Amino acid sequence: SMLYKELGRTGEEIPALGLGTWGIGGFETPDYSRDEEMVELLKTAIKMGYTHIDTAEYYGGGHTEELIGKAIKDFRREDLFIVSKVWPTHLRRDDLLRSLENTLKRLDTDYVDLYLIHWPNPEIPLEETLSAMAEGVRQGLIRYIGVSNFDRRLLEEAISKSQEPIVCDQVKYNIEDRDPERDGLLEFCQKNGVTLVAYSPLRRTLLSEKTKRTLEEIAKNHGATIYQIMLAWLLAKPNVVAIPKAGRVEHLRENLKATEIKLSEEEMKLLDSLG
Ligand SMILES: NC(=O)c1ccc[n+]([C@@H]2O[C@H](COP(=O)([O-])OP(=O)(O)OC[C@H]3O[C@@H](n4cnc5c(N)ncnc54)[C@H](OP(=O)(O)O)[C@@H]3O)[C@@H](O)[C@H]2O)c1
Repeated sequence: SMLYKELGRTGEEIPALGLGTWGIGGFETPDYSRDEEMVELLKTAIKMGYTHIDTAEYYGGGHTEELIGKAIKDFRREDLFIVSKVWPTHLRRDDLLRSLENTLKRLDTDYVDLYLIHWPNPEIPLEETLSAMAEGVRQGLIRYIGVSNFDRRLLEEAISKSQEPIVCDQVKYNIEDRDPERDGLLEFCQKNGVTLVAYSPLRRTLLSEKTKRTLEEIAKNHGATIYQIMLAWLLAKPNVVAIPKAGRVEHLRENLKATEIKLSEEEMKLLDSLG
């Protein structure tokens, strides 16, 4: 079953595995050809306990949110934690509020639980963007705000310009990609009450031979796959949650079992040393 962790300093616990939705209903453009299959996969994921759903206005050109919108109707809205994101072309005040409105129309819901700046746009003042996001919070359209792909220095800047708390920073983090460690970002999050949300937590399964030999030994000792070990490694870290993409039932099932793996201190030190 699903491991839960506190989001930021909110007093609220969320599933420590999110459901990644990139690819569902298309990538950069809408793909309508598998809509029924995709809605059924989303429903199955949610029923298995994947109630934290990660999406974005860019995903499937808006169509990913539309498919999520159909799938969530089989459940109680308040039981779900839905994350969306505004694309860097839309970070000026009027464009952001329009993006938010359109995201809510596609999801067919009255609010998102978490709304993220998807990527920074250096041309648009952060204070403007964050003030627009606070308008959404004040109106009840957003519960919490956060950011994505912000290094430590830009997260610090956002925190200083934001009326609302920044509850998370969603960045790439996995057994080979250690930019958040080298940047001091993970330490900063852990010391300042910010959740680090690791996307591409399996590195899209593209790993080196050296990494693979270490993971194989640990996996064997736990009767697990190398990917379950990669997830357990992230989830062992304070303030870290992960968003795998699992477009099939086998991977949904496997990744959920990873939340039960208890890595030893020496296993953690060996894994830490692979980057
Ligand atoms: N904020 C951002 O800029 C940003 C950027 C990238 C991604 N994201 C979010 O993070 C999610 C994850 O990103 P990602 O797709 O790059 O990362 P990922 O989870 O590291 O890689 C996904 C790949 O791993 C496979 N997989 C999943 N579980 C597996 C298992 N147990 N065994 C073997 N293979 C497995 C999937 O295959 P199947 O699908 O066939 O199971 C898929 O090909 C995205 O959907 C998105 O929601 C956010």
